[PDB]
Amino acid sequence: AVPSVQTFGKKKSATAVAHVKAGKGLIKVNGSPITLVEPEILRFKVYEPLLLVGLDKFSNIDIRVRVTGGGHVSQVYAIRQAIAKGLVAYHQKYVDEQSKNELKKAFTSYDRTLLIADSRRPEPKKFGGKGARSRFQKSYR
Amino acid sequence: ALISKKRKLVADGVFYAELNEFFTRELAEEGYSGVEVRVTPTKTEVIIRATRTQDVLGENGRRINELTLLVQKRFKYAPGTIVLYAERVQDRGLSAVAQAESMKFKLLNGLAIRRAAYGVVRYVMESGAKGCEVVVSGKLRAARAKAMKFADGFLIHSGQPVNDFIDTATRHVLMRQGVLGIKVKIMRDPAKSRTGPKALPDAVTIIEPKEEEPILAPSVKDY
Amino acid sequence: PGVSVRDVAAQDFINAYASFLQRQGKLEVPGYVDIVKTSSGNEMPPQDAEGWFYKRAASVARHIYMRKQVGVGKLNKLYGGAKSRGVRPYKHIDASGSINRKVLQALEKIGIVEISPKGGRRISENGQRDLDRIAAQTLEEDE
Amino acid sequence: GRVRTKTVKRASKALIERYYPKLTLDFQTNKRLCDEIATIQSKRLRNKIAGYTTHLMKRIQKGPVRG
Amino acid sequence: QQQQIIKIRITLTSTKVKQLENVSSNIVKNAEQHNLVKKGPVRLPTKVLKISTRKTPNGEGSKTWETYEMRIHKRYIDLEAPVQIVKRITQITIEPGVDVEVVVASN
RNA sequence: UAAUUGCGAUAACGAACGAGACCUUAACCUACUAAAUAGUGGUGCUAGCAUUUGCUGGUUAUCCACUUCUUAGAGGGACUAUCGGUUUCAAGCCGAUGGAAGUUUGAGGCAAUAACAGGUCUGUGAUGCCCUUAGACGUUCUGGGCCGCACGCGCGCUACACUGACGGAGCCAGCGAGUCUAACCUUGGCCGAGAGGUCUUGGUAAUCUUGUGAAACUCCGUCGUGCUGGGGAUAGAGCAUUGUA
Repeated sequence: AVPSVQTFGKKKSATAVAHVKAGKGLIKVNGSPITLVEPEILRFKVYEPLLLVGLDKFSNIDIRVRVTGGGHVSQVYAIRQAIAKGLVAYHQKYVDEQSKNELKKAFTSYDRTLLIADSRRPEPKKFGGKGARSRFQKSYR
Repeated sequence: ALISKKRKLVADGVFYAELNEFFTRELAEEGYSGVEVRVTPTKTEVIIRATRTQDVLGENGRRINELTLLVQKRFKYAPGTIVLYAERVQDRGLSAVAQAESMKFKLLNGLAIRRAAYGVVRYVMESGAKGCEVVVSGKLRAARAKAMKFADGFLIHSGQPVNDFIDTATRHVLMRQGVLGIKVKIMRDPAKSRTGPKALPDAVTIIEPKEEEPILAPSVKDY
Repeated sequence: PGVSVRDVAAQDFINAYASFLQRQGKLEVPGYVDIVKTSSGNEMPPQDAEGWFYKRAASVARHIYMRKQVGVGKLNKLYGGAKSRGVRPYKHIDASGSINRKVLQALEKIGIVEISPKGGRRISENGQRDLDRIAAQTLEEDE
Repeated sequence: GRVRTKTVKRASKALIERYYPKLTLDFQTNKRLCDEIATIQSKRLRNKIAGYTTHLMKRIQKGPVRG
Repeated sequence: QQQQIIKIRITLTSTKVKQLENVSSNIVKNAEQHNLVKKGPVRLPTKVLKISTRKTPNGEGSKTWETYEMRIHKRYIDLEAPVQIVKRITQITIEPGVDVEVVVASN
């Protein structure tokens, strides 16, 4: 058997856990599920990628994260990569890898640099100034 | 929820800070070098480092016992916990503070400045460091103000990987004319360091190639 | 036949609880309502002149079941309003304690929340009952 | 910008000048070869030198160079 | 009746970790010597000690600043073993740190 | 080119400091493998949309396993790496790329010789000189002022709703902070619209405060065309806290 696989990272205000243990299809991130979530305000990011793969896609995948995080837009940007991971992993290790790779090559130009390593952060604040790069105004004579 | 540790991890710092400051203040005539302390069960393994250990030892009870009693009463330990004992110095000519106090005495005993000044750096380069310099501020005549200096060998300053093998010794002297300040920063060899990064980042070395082989057909012999 | 795993909605739930508890009149409001300013950091008092107590009751009920524990300090700090503090940068400041104390006492008199270990109080066995049979199915048939 | 200093070119010269006939054009293989051979304390130079070495190897393969 | 169970938490004061690896190797060896079940060490986040100050005796002139930090780490390990082997680290092979601190910690 | 960074005929040759090299932080590995401090599964399962044992409170030696939720304790991180143009065709430089990245991968630290009559005798208990040392410029206790204002000068918050509030929905994630010569964090209960008296894990911090529980932002109704949820300068009463005052 396998106790736990490894994967984790840091969103702009959320973190990730390798708690994707064995399930039977359903997907729920305990804060914005697929079934009973109802935001009906900004669903473009879920209308975009779920076109020609299948709508149910509940076979043997289940994102079951005990902990949680996020802010006001980190959550939408986190469920974005969550559904990306779900779609790719549902076809990688269960449905045929032919289906996975053809679906990926179809969805080539839809991962807006979603495969990069986590290196997107703001900058620290430089001293002697008000903002980050901004500097205080001088006192000429 | 029983939650405090920065109150004591910094006490560990300020402890030997104050101690080595007091030692630099008191142990002048010896030519002091420094300390090193380790924490163990009911015995703080403390060591001082010295070049004239016989003087500070005295007649096995002239100074060490009273130093132990001083450090005892400073904190109210149990007499028997602390254990203050000296230790011989390796590379005696390399202790920057030692050479600084040496030059201090060579100045205060009434000797010409430049003679002993180049003498001590010649001596340490003979001992075999990588390089060293010396600078002295203040005045050396009925004059305004000057800053004499000189060096030999090679010197580097600066970046991150200089701090490991560069030394520092900035000291003062209170003469009849006015306060003067000397500074020395001896740079020791990198190869004989035996601790930490040996080679410089600038440095680089390439091992030698292999051996040569003529044609040598497979086999035609009697066996 | 009961509450699902996570059946939830927002403003419809709030208005439903409000209009449902309006015609009951079993809240037993204290009496000093509609004089307070809701916080020590409000710009002006409420303008409805009749309500908002019910709305805050519905609000706290809209996550007494969503979350395990609860706290009066947490409920105040949730909407510790921003003070228009004169010629000064604004700052958030905690809400009124009396309003939350009294609405919590009224909810306890009704029997929704009960003192319990692991911090203060907790949604009651009446909450278990109503998410089982009565309030779950009532909200199902109402929406 | 993408410009090299003294010591990298010096190391490249002294490296090829005793190991011409090895170190294939692949940059990762050049990396592993220089790691096996030399001991470059500057761990970033250990990877920087490989690019210039393979560049000079491409140059000599195209044709002779000066010096 | 010897060979008991304690699940004792023992403290230690240092900052490096190679001594901890040596101690774990030694206790794993002594536990394998008489088939005793091991226990993993403690693990915690790092830390930083910010002290913002000026770079001048008097505050005239420029407005530079300075900060520096530390990373000292006392540790404590949770070992399941009896007293006769708990007391062996400070005795057998004395080196800087490879010791044992007497303390009760099982409730 | 970031450059005394390199190419180069060269009365130059061979070396040093600076540059650079270097350290810190934002970085992935299905690992060497780690922590009842995040806590994890089959939780044996127990009260919760049923002929959907997975979780909601949790079983404080609940399993074989522990990092899978932080981390480095480490180590490999991944460089002009290919095409075009482009100059003794060598330095070097712009586009196309698959991709951790492609002004130096971003930013910070580290700083050359020679100087300034630059600031600091008010950090010194570091001092050369003179002054004071018994009617004290030494030190200590009571009270004022350093916040005083006819007038100018230099930072910074509020302001001219229409792109401005009230009841609510996100309180979730982020670098900090807290004692055996005892006063720091506040949890739910009570009257409290600024404090106050409770008992709580609290003084060797992923454990408790804060699950690091802010506002910014949007809509259900009420708010309008100004001097109304743009104004709050300047003043008058009252309830209070800290501190000997």
